[PDB]
Amino acid sequence: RRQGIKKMEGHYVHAGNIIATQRHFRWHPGAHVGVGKNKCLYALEEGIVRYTKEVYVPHPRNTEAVDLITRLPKGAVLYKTFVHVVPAKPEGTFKLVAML
Amino acid sequence: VENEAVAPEFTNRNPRNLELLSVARKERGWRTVFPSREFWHRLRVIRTQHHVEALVEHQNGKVVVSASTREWAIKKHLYSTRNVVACESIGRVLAQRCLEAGINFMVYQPTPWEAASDSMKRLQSAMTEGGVVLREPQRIY
Amino acid sequence: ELTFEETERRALLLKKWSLYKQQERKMERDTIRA
Amino acid sequence: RRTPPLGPMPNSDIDLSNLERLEKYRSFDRYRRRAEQEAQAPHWWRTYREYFGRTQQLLERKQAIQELRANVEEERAARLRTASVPLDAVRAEWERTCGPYHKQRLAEYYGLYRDLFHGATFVPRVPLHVAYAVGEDDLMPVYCGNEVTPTEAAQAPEVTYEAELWTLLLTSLDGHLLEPDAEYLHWLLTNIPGNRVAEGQVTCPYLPPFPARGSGIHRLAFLLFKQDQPIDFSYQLAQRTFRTFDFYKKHQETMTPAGLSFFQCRWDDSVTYIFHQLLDMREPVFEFVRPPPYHPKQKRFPHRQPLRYLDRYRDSHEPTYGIY
Amino acid sequence: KNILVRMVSEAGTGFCFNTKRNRLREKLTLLHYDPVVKQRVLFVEKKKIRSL
RNA sequence: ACCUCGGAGCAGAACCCAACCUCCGAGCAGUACAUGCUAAGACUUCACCAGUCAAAGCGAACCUCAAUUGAUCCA
RNA sequence: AGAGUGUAGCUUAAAAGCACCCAACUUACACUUAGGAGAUUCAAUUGACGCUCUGA
Ligand SMILES: Nc1nc2c(ncn2[C@@H]2O[C@H](COP(=O)(O)OP(=O)(O)OP(=O)(O)O)[C@@H](O)[C@H]2O)c(=O)[nH]1
Ligand SMILES: [Mg+2]
Repeated sequence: RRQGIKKMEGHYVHAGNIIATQRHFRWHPGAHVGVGKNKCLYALEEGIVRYTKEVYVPHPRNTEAVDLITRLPKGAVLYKTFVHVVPAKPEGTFKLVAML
Repeated sequence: VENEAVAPEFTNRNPRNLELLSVARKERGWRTVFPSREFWHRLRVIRTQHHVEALVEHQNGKVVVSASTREWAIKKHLYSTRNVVACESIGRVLAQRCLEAGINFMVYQPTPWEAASDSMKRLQSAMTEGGVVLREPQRIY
Repeated sequence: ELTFEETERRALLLKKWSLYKQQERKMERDTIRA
Repeated sequence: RRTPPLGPMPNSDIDLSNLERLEKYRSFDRYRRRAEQEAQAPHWWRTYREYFGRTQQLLERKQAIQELRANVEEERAARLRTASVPLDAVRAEWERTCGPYHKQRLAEYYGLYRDLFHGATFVPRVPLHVAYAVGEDDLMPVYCGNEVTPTEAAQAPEVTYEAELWTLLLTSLDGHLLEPDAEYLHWLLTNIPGNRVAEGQVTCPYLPPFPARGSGIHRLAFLLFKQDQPIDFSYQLAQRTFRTFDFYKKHQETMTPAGLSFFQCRWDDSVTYIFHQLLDMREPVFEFVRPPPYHPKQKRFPHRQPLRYLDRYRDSHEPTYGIY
Repeated sequence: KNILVRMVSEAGTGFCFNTKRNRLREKLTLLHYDPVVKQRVLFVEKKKIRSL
């Protein structure tokens, strides 16, 4: 299957690069990280890849996750591993084109 | 002419420059988590036991324009601060404040039950009739 | 069909029962704890 | 091997064998609130934030609220969800009570403090009001973060504020054309007697906004300083450029900021007129240029790549014939 | 089982696309996007291509 | 009995690797008919063949999950 | 008689958040939506009005 992480933390990533391939949701998409049909994590921006742990708030439509989280103790909070792309370059710059 | 000495690259430091030009990035990930971060400004409503509060908050987390019924200036004009009237009034106040602050476009991320709520519908109607549009323009790539 | 006055009276009835049964539950809980 | 946690692991305090007796999240909203609180709370592990970061008045309020509740009409309207609120009265009351704090948050969000005072902050105590007279029948206001066109800002605005001297100043925080940090002053009245503004000392004459075309949206700030005692101070960009930071450093002893009001200006034909008629210079036009698209180093044998691979690296689209 | 059938554009163009329908089910009429006309148009089952 | 494909023993934790063996399954079905066209950048069963994900754009609306398959020639 | 003293039930909350109740959906609960009530004991940090403990 040759699945797993393709870009570890601190690796420069260009937009569109596949960061990690997985069967289940081992790593969750973070900021500027998109998910393919097969749960592949790819970079939506050009920048550095960072792995963090963040509170997991499932979408309300996700019935299984909502049931799991409602069956949870009043103080517990779920955490998941997320992958983020810290964009490096700015969107662009304003350049003098003509002195009308 | 000295007055014509212009740097080849301009540097606009206004935080909302690219956001208003519709060119700034939005956090497009977080597909498996709720709410989505793909916005520039978000309308967040907190309905406490006694007070109803609304916030217009930037993606970075900075609160830009808040309207809380806890404030005297607003609670001194309505009977109950935890009802549909309170929601509608606070929405209208937030719409006015957003217009005066220059925030015309916004993203609202309600839960299914929140959206079905009549009070939330009234608040959204108040915002849209006040001028704030609860749908941000698409990014320009 | 119905009128406005009966609706107002019904709302006042709901308010007054809310108060009354709130006091009832409060006294029940007080007796419990005591 | 297992390295022990560097702090209290989440969900560890409540970890108990009495799960059945432990109250649970009966709803999604309560868990959402708890998760938001946890996300706000700092943590010892890597997190997304690390990388992407009187008594009489109370009595009077209680009495007024009691009177409002006692008013049956108010209760009937509330229960029929048909009541409204006086927007103007609410606006005035908010301005008096807690408008300065919200205006401070707006200024911080727009970066005025970081760009004007290098992060040093304050609160606009004075409920300042500025309005640019459009035509004669009306005057567009200038709130905190408003939006006004240079055409509407062509002439100097009317300023009103219930207070008692004052120094009013207008800067373009990002209108500078050569040095990124500097900014242009548009008009500066000093030693204002009370409320009347026509008696102010015009140290620098009035200029309208001139944001270059395609240069984005420029933020213009009206600053108002309370002034203890007057001090003597001091169409050319070289002299309109300065820094509010050191300017206010030179006068902070007797001047203290107490009012702010800022708006956003775009390009306009009035900007063309400003650049040509009086600035007497060719107006600069700026275009937002994105970086060139990234392509990997071209390979001799682009195995499995489509025919478009070569086009990705060719520069001229027209046919070329080499030596022939 | 299911059969592969050739839905043909009713817009007069020669456009066609293959779909799957149960053999026992009635012949198929279906809105589908027509690239030649650049518009959604009706398509009608013409002939059974194969049985699958 | 088996020959192709998926899952477990099975690599204790990036990937790949325990063949032979113990087994359990697949050679589909359901929905839909934009399940349309295009296109940066990437993954890839250790070759190739083949197989995957996909920003942006045009045009529209406002796939599903283990495998579920077969090249060239030729009809 | 002495000590601790003191925000509606709880709050190293400062007039807020949790709590709490009914109306509808539930057999029911729960969820959700609509609504409901609520306090800083009295006078100038201090004294005295109410509660708990120590005694007769
Ligand atoms: N693609 C394809 N080619 C086929 C198929 N059946 C036969 N062929 C072609 O024909 C060859 C096999 O020949 P045959 O075994 O005689 O085929 P058959 O259909 O059993 O009998 P004949 O019609 O008499 O040839 C293949 O190698 C192809 O060239 C099929 O199902 N698919
Ligand atoms: Mg390979």
